[PDB]
Amino acid sequence: XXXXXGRXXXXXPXXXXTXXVTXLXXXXXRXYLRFHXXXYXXXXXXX
Amino acid sequence: TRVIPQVEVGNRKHYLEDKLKVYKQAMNETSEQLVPIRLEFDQDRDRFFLRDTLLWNKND
Repeated sequence: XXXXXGRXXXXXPXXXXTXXVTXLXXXXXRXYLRFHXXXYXXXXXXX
Repeated sequence: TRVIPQVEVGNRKHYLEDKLKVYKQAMNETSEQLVPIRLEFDQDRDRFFLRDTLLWNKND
């Protein structure tokens, strides 16, 4: 019906500023250290 | 009467950090180089299986 010259345009529904736009194509119209290895009792203990 | 160092939350101890190192890193920072890290472990290999993805700052 609406198809024009081999083009299948059929599958279409047919029934501030106020600009006007064209329809169908819109455009303007833990762990804490332990004592060892912490450097005491490694220089100490006079007993 | 007792002296209790702390009460464990979720069966863990509280995390205590060094504030001087914190300020030293924070006051001399320039970039945030981020590394994508992927963890994948099967069972018919090392015994556990676990998969995860993560991002880690290398300048940390």
